[PDB]
Amino acid sequence: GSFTPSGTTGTTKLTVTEKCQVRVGDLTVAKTRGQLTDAAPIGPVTVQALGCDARQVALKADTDNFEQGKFFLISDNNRDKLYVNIRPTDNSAWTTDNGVFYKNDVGSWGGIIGIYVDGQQTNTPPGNYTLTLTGGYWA
Amino acid sequence: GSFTPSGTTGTTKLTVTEKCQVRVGDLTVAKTRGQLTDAAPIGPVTVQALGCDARQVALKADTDNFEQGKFFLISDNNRDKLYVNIRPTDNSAWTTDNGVFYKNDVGSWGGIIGIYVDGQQTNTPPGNYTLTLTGGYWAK
Amino acid sequence: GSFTPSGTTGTTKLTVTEKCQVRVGDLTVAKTRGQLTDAAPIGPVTVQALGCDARQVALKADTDNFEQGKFFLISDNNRDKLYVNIRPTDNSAWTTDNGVFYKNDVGSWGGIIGIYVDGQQTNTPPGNYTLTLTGGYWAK
Repeated sequence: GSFTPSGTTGTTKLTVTEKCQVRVGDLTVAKTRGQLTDAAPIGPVTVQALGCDARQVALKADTDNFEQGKFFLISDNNRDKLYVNIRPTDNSAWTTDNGVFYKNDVGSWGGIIGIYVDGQQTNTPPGNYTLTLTGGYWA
Repeated sequence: GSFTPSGTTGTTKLTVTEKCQVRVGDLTVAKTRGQLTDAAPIGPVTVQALGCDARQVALKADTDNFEQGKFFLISDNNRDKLYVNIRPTDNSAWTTDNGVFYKNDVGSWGGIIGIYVDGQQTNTPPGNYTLTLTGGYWAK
Repeated sequence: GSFTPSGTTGTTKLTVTEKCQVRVGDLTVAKTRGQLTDAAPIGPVTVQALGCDARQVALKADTDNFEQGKFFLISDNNRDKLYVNIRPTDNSAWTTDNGVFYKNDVGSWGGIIGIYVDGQQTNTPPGNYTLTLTGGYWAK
């Protein structure tokens, strides 16, 4: 099948720091690299489909947020990666296919996707990281 | 005539989708392409001029948002256009000149500019569209 | 010594206009060029350090925001500078070193850094100016 973009885009942001951490300006979600242990939560992403009674709901990551079957937040330097797993909170069945995370069943799903650290990465370089997901459907 | 940039910039954004629409994250302005009917409102843009008692208030569209006396929101990839009309909500008269929408008389105008779909465009490709307007003043 | 980025980034923005000023869309920080008098405030920057009991808290300006021990907001096109002084409100001692503004003492400082116009610059060209500061620490 293939992804058809049809929806809005959610960006999950995380600033990764060392132990001595200097917050400058507006409050922003930050973690020290020591907090990037396996399964550590990064954040939730709300998803609400409508008009999808006969389509499989899908999310597509930006090109700089995936490599084959793996997802990652990408540093603002465009290089450094923070690998993550993406999981619905209702434990419904989804499939990953080259940047696309799509629901196995048709229907206008409403849910919450959690983004978690995939494998211990406590040596991740400091930086401002982002994962960008766009709604659509899989056919 | 010429436009002098002097003010701030308003960005009008719209995400166009198909009927099966998947909203991800925070609520943002989205429409299905079927909702892109003639005169459908894209959004308001508030304008307030100060110190322009002797100048003609003006809004300049970004280069990528105008051509041939026509304004349009443009997709993120610069390819796809969504043509619009730009209209103040009061009785005031304005002129379009090469990407600049300027008021026909001088004065520190304040008001609401509506951006509307110009001609039914229900086949617009899904994507993120933007129209950027910068305040300033115009003169011949 | 040298700077280690470790913290979040604060962006200070200002739109400079002429006397006839046309605000478009949401309110943003704007000043006429005539308001760019000596020491005119551009804005505050809240700073809170944690885990730095043994390091010197530091802010590093983007490469396009510093020169010759001078800091400045820069216009969108990277040409026009608006020189500023950066000063903590508690008048603690800090040092400037090639784009880094670091605290002379060690410790997890919590404070407010004010950004102010350095010398009257009432001829600054209208445009959008930005100063970007990143949190980290200085080490010898």
